Amino acid sequence: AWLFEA
Amino acid sequence: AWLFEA
Amino acid sequence: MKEIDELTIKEYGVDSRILMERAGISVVLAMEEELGNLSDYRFLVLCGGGNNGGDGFVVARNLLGVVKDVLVVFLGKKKTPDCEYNYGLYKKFGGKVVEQFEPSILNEFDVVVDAIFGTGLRGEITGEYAEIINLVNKSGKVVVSVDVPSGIDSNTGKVLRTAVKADLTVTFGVPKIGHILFPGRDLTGKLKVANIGHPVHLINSINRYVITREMVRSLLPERPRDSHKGTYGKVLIIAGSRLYSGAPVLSGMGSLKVGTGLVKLAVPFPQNLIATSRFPELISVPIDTEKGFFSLQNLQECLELSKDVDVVAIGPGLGNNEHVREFVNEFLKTLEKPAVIDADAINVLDTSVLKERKSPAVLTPHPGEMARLVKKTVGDVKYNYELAEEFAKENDCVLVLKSATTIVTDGEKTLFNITGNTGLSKGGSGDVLTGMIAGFIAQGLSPLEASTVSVYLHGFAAELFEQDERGLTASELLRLIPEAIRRLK
Amino acid sequence: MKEIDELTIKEYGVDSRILMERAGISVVLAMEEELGNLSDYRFLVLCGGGNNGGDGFVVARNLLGVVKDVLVVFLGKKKTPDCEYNYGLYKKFGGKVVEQFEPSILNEFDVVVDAIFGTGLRGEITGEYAEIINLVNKSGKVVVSVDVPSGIDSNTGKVLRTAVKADLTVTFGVPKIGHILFPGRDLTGKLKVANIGHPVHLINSINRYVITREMVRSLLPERPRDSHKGTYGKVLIIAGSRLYSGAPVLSGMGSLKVGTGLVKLAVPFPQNLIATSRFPELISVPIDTEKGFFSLQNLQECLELSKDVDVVAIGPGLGNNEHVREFVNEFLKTLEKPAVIDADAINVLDTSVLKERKSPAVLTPHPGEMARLVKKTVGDVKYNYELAEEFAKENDCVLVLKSATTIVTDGEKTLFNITGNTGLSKGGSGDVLTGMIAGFIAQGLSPLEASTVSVYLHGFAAELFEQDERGLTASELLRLIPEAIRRLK
Ligand SMILES: CC(C)(COP(=O)(O)OP(=O)(O)OC[C@H]1O[C@@H](n2cnc3c(N)ncnc32)[C@H](O)[C@@H]1OP(=O)(O)O)[C@@H](O)C(=O)NCCC(=O)NCCS
Ligand SMILES: CC(C)(COP(=O)(O)OP(=O)(O)OC[C@H]1O[C@@H](n2cnc3c(N)ncnc32)[C@H](O)[C@@H]1OP(=O)(O)O)[C@@H](O)C(=O)NCCC(=O)NCCS
Ligand SMILES: CC(C)(COP(=O)(O)OP(=O)(O)OC[C@H]1O[C@@H](n2cnc3c(N)ncnc32)[C@H](O)[C@@H]1OP(=O)(O)O)[C@@H](O)C(=O)NCCC(=O)NCCS
Ligand SMILES: CC(C)(COP(=O)(O)OP(=O)(O)OC[C@H]1O[C@@H](n2cnc3c(N)ncnc32)[C@H](O)[C@@H]1OP(=O)(O)O)[C@@H](O)C(=O)NCCC(=O)NCCS
Ligand SMILES: [K+]
Ligand SMILES: [K+]
Repeated sequence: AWLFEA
Repeated sequence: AWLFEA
Repeated sequence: MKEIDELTIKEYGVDSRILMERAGISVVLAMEEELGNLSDYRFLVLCGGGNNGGDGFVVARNLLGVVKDVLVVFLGKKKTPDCEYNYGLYKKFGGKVVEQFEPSILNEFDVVVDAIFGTGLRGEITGEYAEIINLVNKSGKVVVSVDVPSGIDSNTGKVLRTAVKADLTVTFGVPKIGHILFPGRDLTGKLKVANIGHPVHLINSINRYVITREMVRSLLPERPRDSHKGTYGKVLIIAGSRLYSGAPVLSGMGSLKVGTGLVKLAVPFPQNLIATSRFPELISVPIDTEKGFFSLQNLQECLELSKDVDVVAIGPGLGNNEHVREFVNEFLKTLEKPAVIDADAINVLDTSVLKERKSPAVLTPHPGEMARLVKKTVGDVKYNYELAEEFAKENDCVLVLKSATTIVTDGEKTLFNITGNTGLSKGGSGDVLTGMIAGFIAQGLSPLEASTVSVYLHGFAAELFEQDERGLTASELLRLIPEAIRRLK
Repeated sequence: MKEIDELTIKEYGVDSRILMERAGISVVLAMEEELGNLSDYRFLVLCGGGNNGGDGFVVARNLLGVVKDVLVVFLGKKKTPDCEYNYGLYKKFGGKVVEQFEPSILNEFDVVVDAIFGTGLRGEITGEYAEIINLVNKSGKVVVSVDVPSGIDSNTGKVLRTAVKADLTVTFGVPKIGHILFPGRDLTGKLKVANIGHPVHLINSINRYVITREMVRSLLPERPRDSHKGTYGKVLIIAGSRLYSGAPVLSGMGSLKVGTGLVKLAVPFPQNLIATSRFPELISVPIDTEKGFFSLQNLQECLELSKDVDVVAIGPGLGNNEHVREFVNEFLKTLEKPAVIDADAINVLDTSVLKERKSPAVLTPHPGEMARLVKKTVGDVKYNYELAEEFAKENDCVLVLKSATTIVTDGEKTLFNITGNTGLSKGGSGDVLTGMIAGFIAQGLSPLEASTVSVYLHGFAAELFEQDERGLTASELLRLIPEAIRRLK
């Protein structure tokens, strides 16, 4: 989850 | 593999 | 987020070029996560002249040398500085740009990257932009939209004459209202929200929220072991009539299934007996009415029944005639307990009563009911979160405006719920949610907290139905509530 | 890569800040891939004043608000412009920087990010940098090195007085020689090579390579169905003596196990009978010698045996005395076939002979044998890829300098092999590799191609041994070759 919230 | 070669 | 990007550059000192690079690489990584290895695909990148197009040039440049083919079609008449910068890099790296979209070009590509318009779009799309978007939508290719599908108004989710239907949308920092409200929500496809380097403090200064599983888990009340029923609250539900005998039962079980300690129903006799035949754990008090509907003659009894409860829900199945209207308004004006106001209680409600109550209220209209309450058309109130906010602030209440995306607001904080499915588009669903909200208030959550947890859990329960959603009924939804709670934990 | 970064900025026009941002985010993503969710860890980022330190500030800034704690210790006396830029951003985002490393600070952190020195390090590390690096290595924390572990000479892999021992090293664009040669290879831990936006053309203009599975798969020769043994080549192995009777057998089976059609051995009688007792598919020609070693009296017979083969291997187990030296040099001067020259043939070799041969050769020394061949010390030749390149170019040969990392070069292209394990540090291993190389040449690969495929497959076979590697013997390695080939395909 550092890059994306899905 | 776009970001890393391992 | 227009604000967010500007402060991040101007106050924090992050070069605009760094943000744009991070935006584009995030689209590449997102694509890899959904498509697997990118090396076998041929990419058509459609770039506008704005910063969305600039993000597209970053995507395109980062695919060069790594995928089967990349082509950019540039559809703009001028370029923002960052777009110009990234265009020049794309070309320096050996990238091919054409400035005319030939309809057959779609045949030679697997993935279309939609970087035409982002949050900068204003006004209806005409002309050749529209023809292009329509051709992409008829092509059957995989479509990835940069920031927002082009043609969606990012503030409202409305289609600006036409819009791209995306398989995957990659947005930056936070989701936009247009990803969350329909039709935009449908056109977005799968959404990924990428961190592109804004300070976490600015991202967290947003006052509107998507209701998430983690938020709901942190709000669920505690169950101390040494408890008794009163620990978990008491609810009175004033509901039902000779016309509408089922509503009370669904509301009541909605309170019990969320963990409420005691639920009592006040229902016109003999319709009250329907409830205990189905669920004997309910208390279903018979109310002697003249013709099968609550009226002023029942005011004193309902006030007495309210003395020993924490919260009162009113409205489901009451009917709408003048005598119900008199009762509802006089009751609510006198009741010094929190109220959850639904259905026929909304239809007859005098909003002056809301202003003069000292105790809180939650109102749960669908857009037809909201439209009647503010004397506007359904089209004027549907997904109108600013109207909802104004109404909640002016009337000192929480407003829960039900739709596929549900808006919950107290006028200061606004939350959007995206759980649920079309099995909830069926009579009885709303009656369950009313009981859920009252139950959570009775357990000690604030009106806003109770509304937030309830809309999420109600929708999540629907999604746990094991067969086709169109066959879901409110009775089955009730059975699924405790599973949604378990899964949430 | 110093060249690569400069051209990417100066000729291609990529802002240096963009490259540094991409470098740092790649370290964050790499860490997440190895540690899982980063939010529970506390990070100590050690930053120098150079661009490696700048990359560290990017890492640190990107962790702010997302992990349990981040602290930077800045260990420099001045900052490059990009380092200064990213320091300022780190501080603007609310990051804490201290300028003194207190030994007990390690106690409060889980992960140490080593951004002290990269490829800019020159000269031995002294003073407080050394004390710090030694404290990190005694701490038992997880260590992630940015670009190269600090203290490794990126051109050679030597330790510059002391160096960080990393669990994970994240480097940019391409691996550095220092990641590949020991001791650097050991200190690197797990290596990830991140794409930070250099043009693929510049990354591919490098003339030294790591031998990869994909490279070896593309070089493996074809097996046309309508073939016969001659399709797959014929090898003569001149090997063995009364002292060393096993070597021929291992070399010969090494050729057969890689798919060679016909293998014949010329071995002094009766030692030749050893081979067929173990593997009756070998042809093992008896050579009548005076005292158990090849000499000039066997020259004519060996030349006749060479007429009907594609390649000749010579050296394993020949012995080293004056009569073997006379034979080897006169044979190689007269032989008009490719030669693979190993072991005792290297020990007695006159390099003048290599210069005067029209046919190609591959030489396969270990560093002791290389040292003797160029009249230098083992320390002067070990991992000395520039010496190897000069030797190959001057003598028109392929040189395969065996060690844990094996160097293969023809003087224009240089390849590094990293497959294998310590089970290959045992007598017999080299004899197998000699047969493998000859076999692949016999099948039609160039000397360089055959050497490349062979060193990789030889090492990969070792790794497929099912029990502890220290128990691997050459006989078992032979059995594992066809499995390595299968797994490669
Ligand atoms: C920059 C920002 C403040 C808004 O402006 P923007 O990004 O350039 O806007 P877009 O790229 O969506 O589109 C702008 C262009 O859309 C097109 N446009 C807008 N409405 C149009 C209409 N209905 N018909 C035809 N063209 C129209 C135009 O080409 C317009 O520029 P123009 O009117 O001068 O011709 C910001 O909100 C943004 O979209 N960036 C998002 C963040 C991001 O991308 N990450 C980092 C990079 S800065
Ligand atoms: C219940 C009864 C009144 C039907 O009413 P209903 O469908 O529930 O009407 P509502 O007040 O709830 O409003 C529905 C409207 O709200 C709006 N609406 C609700 N949710 C919406 C949403 N998510 N988006 C857009 N519009 C929405 C629509 O305009 C909808 O109209 P539609 O159903 O035609 O599309 C009627 O069937 C009944 O039970 N009794 C009949 C009694 C009678 O009147 N006559 C006989 C005398 S006894
Ligand atoms: C920039 C580059 C050309 C080489 O220089 P550099 O990156 O700044 O070098 P480093 O960060 O490794 O280290 C430089 C500093 O190491 C330290 N240094 C070097 N040898 C030292 C010694 N033995 N004792 C003490 N300090 C020493 C110094 O602090 C030196 O600067 P200084 O001598 O003026 O004090 C490039 O090869 C590089 O390291 N960057 C890699 C690519 C990258 O990081 N990606 C993008 C960002 S540009
Ligand atoms: C085979 C025999 C000569 C031993 O030799 P060997 O160990 O194979 O010696 P090599 O030429 O192969 O060279 C080994 C040296 O190369 C160097 N070396 C090899 N690989 C290396 C590497 N990867 N890194 C660093 N050094 C390396 C080392 O210096 C090594 O020395 P070490 O074993 O002491 O550490 C001997 O045991 C024998 O079989 N016969 C005995 C005959 C005799 O001489 N006397 C009796 C007369 S009959
Ligand atoms: K777009
Ligand atoms: K480092």
